[PDB]
Amino acid sequence: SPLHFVTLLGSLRKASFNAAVARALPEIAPEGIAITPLGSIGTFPHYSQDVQEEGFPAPVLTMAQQIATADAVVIVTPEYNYSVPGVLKNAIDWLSAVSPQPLAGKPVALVTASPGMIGGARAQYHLRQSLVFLDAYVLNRPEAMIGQVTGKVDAQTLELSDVATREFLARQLDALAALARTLS
Amino acid sequence: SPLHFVTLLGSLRKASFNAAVARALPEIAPEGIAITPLGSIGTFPHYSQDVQEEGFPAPVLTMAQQIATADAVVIVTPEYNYSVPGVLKNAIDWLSAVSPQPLAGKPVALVTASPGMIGGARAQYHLRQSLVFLDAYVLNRPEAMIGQVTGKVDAQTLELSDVATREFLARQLDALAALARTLS
Amino acid sequence: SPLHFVTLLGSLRKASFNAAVARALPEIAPEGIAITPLGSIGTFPHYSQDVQEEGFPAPVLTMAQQIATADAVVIVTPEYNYSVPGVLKNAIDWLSAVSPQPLAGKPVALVTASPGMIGGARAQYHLRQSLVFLDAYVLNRPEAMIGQVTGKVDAQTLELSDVATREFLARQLDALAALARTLS
Amino acid sequence: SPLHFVTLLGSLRKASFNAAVARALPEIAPEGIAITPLGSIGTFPHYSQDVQEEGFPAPVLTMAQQIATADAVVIVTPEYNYSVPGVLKNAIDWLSAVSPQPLAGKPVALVTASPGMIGGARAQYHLRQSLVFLDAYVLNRPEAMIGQVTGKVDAQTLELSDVATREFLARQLDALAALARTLS
Ligand SMILES: Cc1cc2nc3c(=O)[nH]c(=O)nc-3n(C[C@H](O)[C@H](O)[C@H](O)COP(=O)(O)O)c2cc1C
Ligand SMILES: Cc1cc2nc3c(=O)[nH]c(=O)nc-3n(C[C@H](O)[C@H](O)[C@H](O)COP(=O)(O)O)c2cc1C
Ligand SMILES: Cc1cc2nc3c(=O)[nH]c(=O)nc-3n(C[C@H](O)[C@H](O)[C@H](O)COP(=O)(O)O)c2cc1C
Ligand SMILES: Cc1cc2nc3c(=O)[nH]c(=O)nc-3n(C[C@H](O)[C@H](O)[C@H](O)COP(=O)(O)O)c2cc1C
Repeated sequence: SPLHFVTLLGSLRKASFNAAVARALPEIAPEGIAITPLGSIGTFPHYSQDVQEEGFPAPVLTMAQQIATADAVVIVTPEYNYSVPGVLKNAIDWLSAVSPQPLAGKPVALVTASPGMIGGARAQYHLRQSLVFLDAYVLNRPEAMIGQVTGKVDAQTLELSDVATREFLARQLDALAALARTLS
Repeated sequence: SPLHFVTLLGSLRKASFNAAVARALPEIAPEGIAITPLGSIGTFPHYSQDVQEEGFPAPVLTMAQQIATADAVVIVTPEYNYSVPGVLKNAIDWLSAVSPQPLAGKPVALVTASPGMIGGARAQYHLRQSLVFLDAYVLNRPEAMIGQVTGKVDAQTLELSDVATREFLARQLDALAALARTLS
Repeated sequence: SPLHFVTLLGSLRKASFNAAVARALPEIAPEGIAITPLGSIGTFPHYSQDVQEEGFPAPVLTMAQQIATADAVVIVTPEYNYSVPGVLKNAIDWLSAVSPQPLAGKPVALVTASPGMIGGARAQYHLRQSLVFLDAYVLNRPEAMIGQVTGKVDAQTLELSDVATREFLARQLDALAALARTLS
Repeated sequence: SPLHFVTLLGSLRKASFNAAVARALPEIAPEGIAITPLGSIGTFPHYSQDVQEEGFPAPVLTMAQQIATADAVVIVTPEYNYSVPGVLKNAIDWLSAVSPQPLAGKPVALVTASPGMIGGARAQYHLRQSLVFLDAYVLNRPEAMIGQVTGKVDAQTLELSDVATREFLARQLDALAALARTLS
């Protein structure tokens, strides 16, 4: 039976390593899994309750409905200052205020890429804490931290070339698929 | 000898309880301490490395220089989804990329206000982790979590009326003043 | 279909409020749920790989199987120094080293109690980070933080008296029960 | 002016890599710094308020005064289950209950070692949260995470061999020394 995962990207720069990792997921997705990207978090305005009462920003509603109708979400993000990038958290913040709230009961897998060796590990646990509050089911195993990403995605092609990393993510995706089927 | 603290506000809505708490600090500041607000984090664009290379946004540079020349910073913010509001973290993110980086060696005190009983405690530790990376010296004691804030700031005047809360913050400010003098 | 939960207690003192809360769970468990206590974490020696090479202590293996054969685990602990009590973390440390590891795939609900306003919340999230590594499924909703436990447990009888708190714990158990059934 | 640091060790096994790292510190300490070990955390019984009412165990009071009279403390610990080892947290628990509490105002540097890529980083931040409550000053920079410690300690002699790692630890000590002098 087919499944549909959507990806939420936490960096906005064109040469983003995390963007490259994210773009490789539809190509990597195992059989019975289709993966499409969500809109950019950059079209979102800063969360404000004054702006929310004037009406929810359109791209917020679009992402929410895309998340709600998907079987799982894969969040692919860098780590900024030992935590999650504000831009990404601002998106999570908009989604949390949406009714009904899209991440409740939603299987989610985390992927972080970094040039350093920690591979964005610190952000993941900060992100998990937020996701607890929204009642998402976040994949425990396996965890995907991609350190030393520069030697794993080639520049000017901005493609995830590393076969080992590619295989690793493909098995994470399978583990997320087992999770969404366990809760269905 | 006089001291100068600047305040960074984490909510953007007019009726923000945290804004009310922040506005009460110059009035509450003990003798030998002057407190001024910083610019809004809402004028900041989302952090992007592509935008940074085109030049630092003006209000980012203004806030950085205001932070660098101050004796301490007081961050007054709500808690969003068990963490720090993305908008605020986006600001921290911009400041981290500034050279020289304004929060290094900077005494900082945290204040959180919330209608619930936890009083924004969860955000504070997430924020502390980010501040470690930027080498800020964050006040350990006393901690300021204002739960049940609705009964402590009156509506339509948006003023921190609570005398007990006011006194508490005034002694926190004194504790931050002792910290900035210990490291000078 | 009946279910069997086990409780893990994080405090060692006779007059523990968290213990009173734990003792109340068998009595509060809804229809179709039986809840039994685990052994004291106080019989465990400090974790050491040297003590492990010579063999797992009997009470560690006992707790491991009781956890394994149970449908869910309920952890009831105070908060020590903004984190989890070392003695309780020590028990978690012992269990994690057991093969096969008992908490893998194990539905878990957390309950924390404190005389303070925070109600042991800081401990719950630190504990959640450890439980991710052990691939346990920790109940996201509802969360049980019991603040001001002092006026919620009758003294000299050490019984959980607050009915509102009591019915609350029963709603969590039903949710934990729902989680265990979703993962079977 | 001379300074005296004490080391707190988080592992109990004879062949501990973190122990080897701790043993190297007196030898690596720059001019004007003397570093002595504290007693084993393994002599401490599990924390209990009942065991405390009958009196603080002698080795807890011993560690407390050694910490008190020392200019700084260096904590060297592995990471257990994405957090701090229970046995080490247990020692922290005992110390926090001592009056006067030894870590108040105490300059502290953290060092963690792991065979893995993460180098015990997750433990450091959990530990930082506890240390905020105890009003210790934890060195922000530089941070010492020793990953792949296996190829950095000579086997059969259990000595810290990596010179790059060794000089690194000496740069932290100088920074810890600078912090202790800024707060005198
Ligand atoms: C403001 C800022 C904060 C950062 N913080 C961290 C960090 O805390 N830990 C880390 O390993 N890398 C950190 N980095 C580096 C990023 O991991 C690296 O720039 C990465 O390539 C950015 O992600 P991207 O390529 O998808 O844009 C930070 C970078 C920036 C610009
Ligand atoms: C998106 C969002 C997330 C929130 N998350 C939390 C939370 O995690 N914990 C909490 O106590 N309150 C939370 N709140 C409630 C705020 O604490 C409350 O709205 C507060 O008044 C907002 O701060 P302000 O008054 O300064 O704007 C959240 C509110 C919003 C809109
Ligand atoms: C070593 C120690 C650390 C503590 N740390 C905290 C804490 O971080 N936060 C808190 O709210 N209470 C803290 N407490 C207070 C406990 O919540 C209180 O002792 C509680 O009654 C203990 O739980 P119990 O009754 O089940 O033994 C601490 C107590 C001790 C002895
Ligand atoms: C119970 C237990 C939990 C562990 N948890 C982690 C962990 O979370 N992260 C990690 O990188 N290593 C973990 N390890 C592996 C240790 O880093 C490894 O055993 C290390 O050599 C122990 O430090 P030591 O040599 O000083 O005793 C764990 C080991 C044990 C026994």
